[PDB]
Amino acid sequence: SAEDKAAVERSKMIEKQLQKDKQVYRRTLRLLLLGADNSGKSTIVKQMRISGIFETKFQVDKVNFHMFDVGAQRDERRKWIQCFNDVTAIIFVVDSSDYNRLQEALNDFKSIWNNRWLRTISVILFLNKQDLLAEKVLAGKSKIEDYFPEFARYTTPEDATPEPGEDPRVTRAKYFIRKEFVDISTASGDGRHICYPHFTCSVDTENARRIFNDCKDIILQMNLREYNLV
Amino acid sequence: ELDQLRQEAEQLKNQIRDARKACADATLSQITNNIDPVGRIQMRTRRTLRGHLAKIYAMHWGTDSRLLVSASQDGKLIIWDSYTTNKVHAIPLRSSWVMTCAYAPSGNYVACGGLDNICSIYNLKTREGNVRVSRELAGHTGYLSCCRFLDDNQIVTSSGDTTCALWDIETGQQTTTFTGHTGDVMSLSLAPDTRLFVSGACDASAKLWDVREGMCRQTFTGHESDINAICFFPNGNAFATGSDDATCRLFDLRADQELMTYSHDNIICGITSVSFSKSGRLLLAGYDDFNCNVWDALKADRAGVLAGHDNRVSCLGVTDDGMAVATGSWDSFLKIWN
Amino acid sequence: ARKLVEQLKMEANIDRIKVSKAAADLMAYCEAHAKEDPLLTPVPASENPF
Amino acid sequence: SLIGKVTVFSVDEFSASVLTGKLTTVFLPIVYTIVFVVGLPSNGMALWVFLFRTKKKHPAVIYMANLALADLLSVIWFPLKIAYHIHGNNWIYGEALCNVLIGFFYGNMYCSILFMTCLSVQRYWVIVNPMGHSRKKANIAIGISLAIWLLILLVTIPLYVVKQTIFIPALNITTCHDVLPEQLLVGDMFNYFLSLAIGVFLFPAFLTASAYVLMIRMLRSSAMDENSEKKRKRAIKLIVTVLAMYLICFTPSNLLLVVHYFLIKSQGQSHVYALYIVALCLSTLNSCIDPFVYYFVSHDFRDHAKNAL
Repeated sequence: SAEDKAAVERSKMIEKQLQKDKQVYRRTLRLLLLGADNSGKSTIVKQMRISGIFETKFQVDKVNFHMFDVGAQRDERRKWIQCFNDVTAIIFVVDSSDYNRLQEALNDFKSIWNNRWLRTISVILFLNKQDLLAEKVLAGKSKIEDYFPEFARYTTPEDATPEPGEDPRVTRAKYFIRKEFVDISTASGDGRHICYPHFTCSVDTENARRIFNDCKDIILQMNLREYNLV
Repeated sequence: ELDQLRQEAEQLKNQIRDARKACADATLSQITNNIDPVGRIQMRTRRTLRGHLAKIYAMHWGTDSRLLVSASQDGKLIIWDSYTTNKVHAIPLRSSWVMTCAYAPSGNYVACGGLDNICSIYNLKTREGNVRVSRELAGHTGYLSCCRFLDDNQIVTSSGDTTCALWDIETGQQTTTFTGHTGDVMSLSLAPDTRLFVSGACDASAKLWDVREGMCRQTFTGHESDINAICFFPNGNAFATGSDDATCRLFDLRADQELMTYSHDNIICGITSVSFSKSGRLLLAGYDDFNCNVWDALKADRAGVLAGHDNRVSCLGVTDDGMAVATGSWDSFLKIWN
Repeated sequence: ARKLVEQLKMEANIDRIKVSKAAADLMAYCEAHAKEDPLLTPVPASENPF
Repeated sequence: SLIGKVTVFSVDEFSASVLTGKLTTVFLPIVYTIVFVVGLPSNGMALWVFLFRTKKKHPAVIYMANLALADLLSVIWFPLKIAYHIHGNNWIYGEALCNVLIGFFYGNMYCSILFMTCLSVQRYWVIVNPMGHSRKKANIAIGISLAIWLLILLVTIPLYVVKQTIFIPALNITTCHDVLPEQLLVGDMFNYFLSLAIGVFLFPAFLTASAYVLMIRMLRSSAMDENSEKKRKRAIKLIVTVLAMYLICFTPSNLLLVVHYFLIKSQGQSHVYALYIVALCLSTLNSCIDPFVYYFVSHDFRDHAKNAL
């Protein structure tokens, strides 16, 4: 016994507050968004909308997503990328109609794939600006062979699924660009995380559904690993 | 013409190298190898504190050796009393990424900062009993990595834009700005007499700074990679540095050269925090191998090992009266050793 | 380059001592307060709050 | 199990043939010795890993440790039984040990069954509904573990309140649970054994089979992402294997038990004992097969075990 009466009151109040905060916190999902300057990550952000780092929130089917965009920083990022070791997905947005800065995009993807603190995190890949790619290939004033000559040996796979109305040439181009990233993804053979590709444009409204489905699959694989079933 | 200036710089560097090699008359492993070895030092956990939901990024002891502050990526500050494991304060943050803490020498204020490019200064003694933000300092262009106090009127700050600064609380304006580094500044420490301070900035380099002047006094080189932690020897004329090449080193301030290099062949990991003890004999360090080591300063050998954490050791500290040592790691638990 | 030249010029003119002097000072400070460190010389259990 | 008429007791001709034959003096001890030598260290190592080097208490470890302990306690007093069988069906070791042996054998067998069922249900609850909480699961796991153990220690009492050893002079033998009086097989024991056979096998069997079938049917649906096949397919295989080691090793024993007691209490003869001995031999092999299906087909557990030794 003593005169110390706050020694129970303050502890109990603070414990109650932290319990409520824990129950609020553990039901949210957190995503990190990366891209380059000419990528259209800002337009995507503005579309599913409804200094330091920018922050957005959205809700799908009564599940809350919390997404982080890196803002006014310097060019070198090898030191603060370690503060993101507990997120579920990295959303990587890459341009598709430039042909020049594409190699730097692949190299950055390779760098973020093999980092030591990010060997248990998966990547969702968005390829932006597709209609520009279609128009540019149909114009035919520039040949992809000047930057990837191996395209001269590429043919459409037999299991192609093109939407009706598309020339096979644009389909071939799209699938080659996808194939480069997928090969760099599977090169390690680590078998602990996966890459999910998609095609997207400047005006589309189904991006939240895609993120939801992919996150659901990621959680399921985590649970299968955890319970000695796989 | 850019040729004459580089030639002069090379000549000055050669002169400095000759001056440093002239004073290198012996190695201190020769005049410190006939002392009584400290022995075997083993420690055990006396208490364990729970309540954080995520990783602990930093902590600090007060001036009474009783009260402490800690903070996590939850957006939470917690102020503990370690005599009885009971909580006294909890404060929520306006941002969820915070990377440094502090504790005022008078027990009235605390300070914080993170990726939000801003410092936040909180008052603790109010008539209403509700902790509400007092001041907010902006003006940097990069993540803020450390902040300490001199009195209740000045705060020294270090950021990732290769610069350091001194701030005056009342006006809210910078009073002096320190430039001269080339990379990310990470670690900062204040002199015990509150007259000078020391910084290290991811170029394998370290520098000494005067507060009232605003210019470098001396620059030390010798590591191979980034520098992550820094601390003063108790007496005020030495500092010991830790880097990402698996090495600790000791420097003085009057000889401008390396004295002891502490390392081992079986270590290929990094150093996350470093601190000293009161007499000056025990040097504690936390590693990425999920443990901590205790070393002796004048001998360049090992004394003991502390284990018990399931992830990286991120923050470490030793009290002002020498009674206990506190540690915090990415598993969301703080521990106290004596 | 001019800034580097100025930095090297100001750093060049510094009085320096011999290493053994600093070694002696450090070992002296280690010896002087050897008895008051509560970790080299463990405190009796009676007066230890921990 | 065999009927002895009427204290000096007597038995008939087929019983005399079996009790002095080569099935119960040569075959059984081989099986028991092999099971003992293979299975003792396996569960020992598994329990060591689950007790010492575990850093966080996930629910799966909570159930698996209890299952391993059940097998370990099942497999202790076998040497007494091999000594019994090799000496020629004769017991010279007292009275308390007969009760100890019978009780521990049957109780530990059924505890193993119940824990398998609990693992199945929690797997369904996680996979087919991804949302859950770990700490509430830890609390529920500890509660249900206590409930299961306390239930077991309450249906092995009737085996400690019946004399189990009986003397036959015609052959000069003393018997532990192979010969029993007629005025007890037709009465209390009939009720007890059918109660166990229909109470703690069939209902858990339906639960487990339903859970695993629904899990497979959901994992092969045409509403799942196609970038994961190589993992999901593997999962299916393991599930099937587990069902295989459940129904094959347990259904024959309970079926033949019911049939045996029905013949005794319906007509009054007994000629199905050898099949029951062999089916029980088959049932006791899961003390050696479980650690290779629930513990070692993983990734991290093997590394932890290698680090342990």
